[PDB]
Amino acid sequence: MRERIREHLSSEESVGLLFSGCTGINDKTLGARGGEVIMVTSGSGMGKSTFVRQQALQWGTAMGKKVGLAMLEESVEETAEDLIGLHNRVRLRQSDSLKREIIENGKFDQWFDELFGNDTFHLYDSFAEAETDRLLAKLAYMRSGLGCDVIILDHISIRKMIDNLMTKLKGFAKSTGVVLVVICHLKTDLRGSGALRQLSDTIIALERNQLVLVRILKCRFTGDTGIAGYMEYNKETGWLEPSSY
Amino acid sequence: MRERIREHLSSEESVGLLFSGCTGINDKTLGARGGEVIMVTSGSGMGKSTFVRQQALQWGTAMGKKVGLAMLEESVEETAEDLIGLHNRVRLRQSDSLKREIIENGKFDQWFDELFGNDTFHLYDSFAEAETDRLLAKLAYMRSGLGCDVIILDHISIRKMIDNLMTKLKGFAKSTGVVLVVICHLKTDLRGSGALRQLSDTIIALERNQLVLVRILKCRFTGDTGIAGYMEYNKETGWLEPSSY
Amino acid sequence: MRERIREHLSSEESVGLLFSGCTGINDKTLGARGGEVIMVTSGSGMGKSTFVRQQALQWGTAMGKKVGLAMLEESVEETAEDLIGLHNRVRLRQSDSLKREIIENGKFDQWFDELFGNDTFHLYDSFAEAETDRLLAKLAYMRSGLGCDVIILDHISIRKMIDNLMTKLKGFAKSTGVVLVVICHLKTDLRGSGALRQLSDTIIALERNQLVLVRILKCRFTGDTGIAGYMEYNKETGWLEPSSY
Amino acid sequence: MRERIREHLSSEESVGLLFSGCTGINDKTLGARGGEVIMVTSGSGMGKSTFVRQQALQWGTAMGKKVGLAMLEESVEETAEDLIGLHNRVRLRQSDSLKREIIENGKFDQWFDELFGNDTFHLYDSFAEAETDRLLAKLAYMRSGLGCDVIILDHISIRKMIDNLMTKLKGFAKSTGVVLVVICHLKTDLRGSGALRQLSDTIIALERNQLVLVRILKCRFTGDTGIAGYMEYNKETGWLEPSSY
Amino acid sequence: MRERIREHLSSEESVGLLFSGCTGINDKTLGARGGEVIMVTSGSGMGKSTFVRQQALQWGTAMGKKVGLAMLEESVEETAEDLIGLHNRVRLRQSDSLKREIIENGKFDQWFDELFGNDTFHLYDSFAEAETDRLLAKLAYMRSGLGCDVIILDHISIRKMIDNLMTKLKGFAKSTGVVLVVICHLKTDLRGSGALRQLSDTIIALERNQLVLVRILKCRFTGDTGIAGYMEYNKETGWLEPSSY
Amino acid sequence: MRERIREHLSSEESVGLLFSGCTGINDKTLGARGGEVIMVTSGSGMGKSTFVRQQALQWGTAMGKKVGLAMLEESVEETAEDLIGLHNRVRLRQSDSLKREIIENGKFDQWFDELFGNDTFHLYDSFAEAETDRLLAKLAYMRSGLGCDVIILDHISIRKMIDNLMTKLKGFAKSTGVVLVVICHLKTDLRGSGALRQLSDTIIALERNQLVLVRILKCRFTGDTGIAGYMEYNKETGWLEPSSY
Ligand SMILES: Cc1cn([C@H]2C[C@H](O)[C@@H](COP(=O)(O)OP(=O)(O)OP(=O)(O)O)O2)c(=O)[nH]c1=O
Ligand SMILES: Cc1cn([C@H]2C[C@H](O)[C@@H](COP(=O)(O)OP(=O)(O)OP(=O)(O)O)O2)c(=O)[nH]c1=O
Ligand SMILES: Cc1cn([C@H]2C[C@H](O)[C@@H](COP(=O)(O)OP(=O)(O)OP(=O)(O)O)O2)c(=O)[nH]c1=O
Ligand SMILES: Cc1cn([C@H]2C[C@H](O)[C@@H](COP(=O)(O)OP(=O)(O)OP(=O)(O)O)O2)c(=O)[nH]c1=O
Ligand SMILES: Cc1cn([C@H]2C[C@H](O)[C@@H](COP(=O)(O)OP(=O)(O)OP(=O)(O)O)O2)c(=O)[nH]c1=O
Ligand SMILES: Cc1cn([C@H]2C[C@H](O)[C@@H](COP(=O)(O)OP(=O)(O)OP(=O)(O)O)O2)c(=O)[nH]c1=O
Repeated sequence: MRERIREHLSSEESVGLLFSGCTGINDKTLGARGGEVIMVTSGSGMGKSTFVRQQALQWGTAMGKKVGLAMLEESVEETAEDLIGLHNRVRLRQSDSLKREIIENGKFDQWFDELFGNDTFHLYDSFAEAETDRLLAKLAYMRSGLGCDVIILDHISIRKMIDNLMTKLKGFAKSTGVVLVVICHLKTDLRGSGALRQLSDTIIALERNQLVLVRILKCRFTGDTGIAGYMEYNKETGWLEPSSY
Repeated sequence: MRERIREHLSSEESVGLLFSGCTGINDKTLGARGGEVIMVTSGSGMGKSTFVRQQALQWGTAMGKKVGLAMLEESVEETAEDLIGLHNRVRLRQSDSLKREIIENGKFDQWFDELFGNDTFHLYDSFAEAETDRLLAKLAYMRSGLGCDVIILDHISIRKMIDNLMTKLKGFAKSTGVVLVVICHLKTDLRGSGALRQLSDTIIALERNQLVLVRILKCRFTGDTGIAGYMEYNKETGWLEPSSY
Repeated sequence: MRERIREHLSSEESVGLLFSGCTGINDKTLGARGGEVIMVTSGSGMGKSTFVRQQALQWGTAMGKKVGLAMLEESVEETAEDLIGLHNRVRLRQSDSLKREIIENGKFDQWFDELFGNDTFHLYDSFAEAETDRLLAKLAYMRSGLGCDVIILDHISIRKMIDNLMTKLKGFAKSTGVVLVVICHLKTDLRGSGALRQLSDTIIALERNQLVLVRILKCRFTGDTGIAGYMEYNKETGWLEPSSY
Repeated sequence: MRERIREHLSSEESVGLLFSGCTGINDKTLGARGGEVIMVTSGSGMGKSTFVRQQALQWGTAMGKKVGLAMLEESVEETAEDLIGLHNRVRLRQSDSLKREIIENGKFDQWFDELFGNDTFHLYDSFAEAETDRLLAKLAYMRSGLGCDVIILDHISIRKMIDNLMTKLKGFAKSTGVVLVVICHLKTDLRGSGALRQLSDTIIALERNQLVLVRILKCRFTGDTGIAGYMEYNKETGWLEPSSY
Repeated sequence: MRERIREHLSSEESVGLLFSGCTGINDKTLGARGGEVIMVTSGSGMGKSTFVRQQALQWGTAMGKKVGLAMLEESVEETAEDLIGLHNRVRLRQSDSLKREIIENGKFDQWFDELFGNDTFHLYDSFAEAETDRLLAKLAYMRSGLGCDVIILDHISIRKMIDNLMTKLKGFAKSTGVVLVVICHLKTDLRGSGALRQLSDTIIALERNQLVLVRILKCRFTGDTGIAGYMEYNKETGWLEPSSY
Repeated sequence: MRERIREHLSSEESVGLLFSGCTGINDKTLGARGGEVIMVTSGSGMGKSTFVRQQALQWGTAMGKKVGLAMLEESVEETAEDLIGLHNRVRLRQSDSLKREIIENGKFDQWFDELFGNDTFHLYDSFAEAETDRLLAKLAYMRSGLGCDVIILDHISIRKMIDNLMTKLKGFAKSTGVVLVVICHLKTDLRGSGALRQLSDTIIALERNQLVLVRILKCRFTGDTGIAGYMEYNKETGWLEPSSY
């Protein structure tokens, strides 16, 4: 047992992929570990995607990880546009001028390669179809075929479709060891559903004004729950910034 | 993806129909885009119609757009009287004298043609009936038949009638691409209802003394919320003017 | 529409029954129109009845209108005594001498006929009962049977009794087209209640020393709010006079 | 109505019990009428009791009225001593000599009968208890049993005790028609309380040096407010005298 | 009978193994007696294992008892890691640093012997198989072969598998006299099942925030039910502490 | 018939052995009559034995009756321990201290004689065997040989064993005239079985929290059914007390 415990002790990965922008989030969660399902939820337009996109950007950019992004709702161009702006600390969607200037400028192309030139980000859309298996098959490919370290499922809104999917999702993450982050629409802990709350390893909720409050609704590994801290959205750069609240 | 993003970038219309009279409204919203539902709300007699009528006037007059106006509460003559006065910076309803003077003067007729002579404004009333489909059918006609760029629904007060209508309205706007502005009576964000808040793309609220404060309660496209600025109602011209508050 | 607007323009009555004694009141309200409910409120003993009685006197006396007066609190003799004095610029209630002198003098009778001789004023009391319908039935009779142009309800103090009554009152005024002035006891805009503020077309508030300030809390038709002006109560004649404040 | 108004006119009592010592008080109030509650207030030691006692003396002495005096704070002997001195234009309480001289002199007894010999004054004390009903029952007896025309409640200082009492007091005065004068301690109009200000028909306030200023804070019947005049306290006779201020 | 009762009285063990960390738990239960089945239940991640592990630690450490721990879900290394940390008031699983530091430090080995050096704790895993008898045979061995005073079954979630097992478990405890604590997952009293509630001698439920509330759902021996008290989880030491709620 | 009815009237015993601790139980049942079978049922650990033991104590102690107690489940020492504690308003089983203190104290012996010194209570156990006749023979002996007035059968849980036994029990009670109280385990009226419900003359059910509610499910003699009242268990004395629910 002794030797058995020892190697067990020296082989265990407690700290996963560290989160960014929110001082305290890593304290209460110790980052994202492989095989876990992170659920990021909140009200519509409350900043779910931004937050996740930001994590994706850092992970694939600074942590040198391969990030797959599966979009159920929006298109790849939309997602790409968002990452490019984010990466360049500008909001392409808000500036008809910038979009136009950047294309003739040659900065678009320069920006495109400086981000997707490498084999780091894998964006997939067209899952418009309500079939889970079709979805799991693509996810499994992103993992195995493209070697994605992290897979972001954007998004899901609260039957078996969700129940069974959540159970399939959790199964896929646990067996492969990839980090699966799922974005779910909440229209508190109960605000979700059975499997949603149950299968998810860590649940993060963003709250706003009615500055974003980052609440850790659940973290199996750590058990440390409560509010991790606050973030301040930069309307000019589109980045969620750490706050002094 | 590259070419896919590029054309996507160069084909996207971020800035819609610009609003008028309130310095800052366009900052936080970037105007009214086609396919979106703009909700303008506030207390009764707080200036909702005036504000909307003003936007209508400029859109159809200066922006060279076709504006359809569907009145649920008041008559076409009433609406026409309002636009004519507005257009002529006078308040016809307040002056028994002006009304009388303008008719024999010949200015009425001159005013009438100089405004409705063209095929720009389309006023429709008699929707007194509480039937949605009867209403949607007329709206669809204003869009297709009369080629209206903007449709103003005046008005609605806070069931399914509103819920289902809001969902029908939003469906009609999104599929056709017309700009649908709806005026709703509020007797804050919650001050409305589910679909009311949910389906509406941009929600504008006017506040007064208890000078009008223009608050942007919600803007999906931009996410930029808060107070856009102030306006000053001209009791002599009936126009809401930009303020130096 | 053109012809439709025209006749609409030449048929609309913007200026109603003009008020008296307060320079500016007509500016911000354009008088009292038929079908509207005018609410006159203020603190107890602040001059509500006097003000209304004065308007009644002029309307029925100079404007050649038929005025019905329904008193909930006081008796007809009391009301008559007040009008007679007012009409004769003397305060009967304050002078035991005058009352006595006028009766033997023969001036009482001369005063009585010179005021009520004609079919212009209709005073009704004994509504001591808290039943609305009993009240509405009498009002409707004053309108139809006695052809009253203006009906003054004196008085009401701030449930459904008031809520439902206000809604019944407003219904009666709107459908008949009579001018209904209601006197309400306030123990600002909120100082009242839902229907009270809501159904009332124009709300006038009198303010005193803690010379009477005439504040226009609300005017649907005009929207012109604020203080209309000042009046000076004549302790010798009992008349509220226009001031030079 | 005519005959109805006439008799109404010839039966109405405008002028009540006239006040004394202050030239102008009767002008702005027309005296004390039966069924009304007169409130006399001011700072402690400002001359409230003296003023009231003086009115009592004249009413019961010259006006040939029956005056009941209910003392909550002091004793009957104290009150009697005060009236006797007042009546004899001397201050018994200030002169150990006079008190002693008057008793052996035989003037005490002569003074006692010449004042209380008759059935005009009714002094009652021992209401030390904070029970209203116990108090109302005594008051009602003074009215009915002893036929008191005027009842003076001395005193009250500013809950429901006061609120409910004021409402009970006003009820008792209105239904019986007695004149009820209440002395209240003020530690302006607001200086009192709800019912205090509300139920009281006439409110008199005495002001001094920081010669007594007599201010009429409120008079329902007349509406005539403001300062009625000035009085000059005679430190030798204890009488408040009319002034030439 | 007398002598029969006497010795009966002087031979009966009312107070069993005292619990720790929760002031009041022993009051309502009088500890854990041999032959009884203690059921500790609550929601997943609510602190069941910690609580039980803590009791185990004290029993085997301070009470000088032999504690067998049978883990159905997790491994021995995991369990050992937990006890070692607990014993050393540190959370090994949360600190990649501590784990690493402790191994080279030599503190691991020192910690290992200072806890398992003796023959006090007996950890057994690999019961992954759903066979009861295979399970009962191991338990019986832990009792007889290893002389375990207390056996902790971790864990069971709510057929006959549970029904029959619960009946086998209770049979084993009653006949041997060992103290059997079973941890069951609850997804109130009914929240369990027939045998679960029936065979269990004492049922403890932990409740948290939607500080841990310790509720005694059932205690045959004592009958004393209700909430025993509160505990406060120390996120730094991993120990559940007694509270001042 | 007359004389026949008369003596019949004057010889009939309507009121039996009165129950204790529950205000109302005697109202709806009129006590326990000889020849009747009282069934006391409820959930396990719901207080059946306590309740019955209490009745036994009072009957044999205060009513001067001879009470036989036949225990099927537990031993005589256990039963004796319970009665002694009950009799001394202490819970011997819960206090290892008291048990020990009382024995050396000499209070045990004093307690033993002061309760069983006399020939009032007859406790019999060892009926562990499932034979009815063996059981009936002992019961018959307790009646005839020991002259027991009341016999308590503790206990029975819900075939013919119960059916035939219930029929034998009822036969024994009816023919001898003893009062037979039987305690049955219920795992409403139907909650039992044929003979159980049928042969039993009076059925009492205790209900608790999911303070004990005493429900009279059946009373042949009286027919008066429903809830008799409430009792409050004293965790310190072990006595069920009458409540103020
Ligand atoms: C957090 C935040 C978001 N936003 C904007 C950016 C986007 O245009 C918009 C939505 O942000 P998202 O990140 O898309 O929010 P969401 O993912 O919760 O929304 P949905 O229900 O649509 O999936 O709001 C702000 O303008 N300010 C802010 O502080
Ligand atoms: C904003 C404003 C309005 N108004 C007047 C103009 C109109 O006669 C009246 C109502 O303005 P509207 O524009 O009709 O206000 P609304 O649409 O919120 O009202 P409703 O509940 O009746 O639909 O108020 C002013 O007088 N001053 C002002 O500053
Ligand atoms: C305005 C005014 C009123 N008054 C007097 C006239 C009346 O006797 C008395 C009340 O005037 P009212 O016109 O009766 O005042 P009101 O209608 O607000 O009162 P209520 O609560 O009793 O219904 O006040 C003055 O003496 N001076 C003034 O300046
Ligand atoms: C008015 C006045 C009163 N006084 C004296 C007479 C009395 O001894 C004393 C109080 O007069 P009071 O009439 O008792 O005054 P008050 O009723 O307001 O007082 P309290 O709070 O005690 O009830 O003051 C003067 O000496 N000079 C004056 O000018
Ligand atoms: C009670 C408590 C537990 N925890 C953590 C410690 C662990 O990592 C995690 C689970 O505690 P456990 O003791 O494992 O809870 P459990 O046994 O009820 O759970 P399961 O369903 O998984 O068998 O929660 C806290 O972080 N804070 C607390 O206050
Ligand atoms: C009624 C009651 C019982 N008890 C306890 C006393 C005993 O130790 C235990 C059982 O009471 P019993 O009187 O034995 O209950 P029962 O006869 O229905 O049970 P069984 O199925 O075991 O035959 O419960 C309380 O602690 N509180 C109470 O309020």
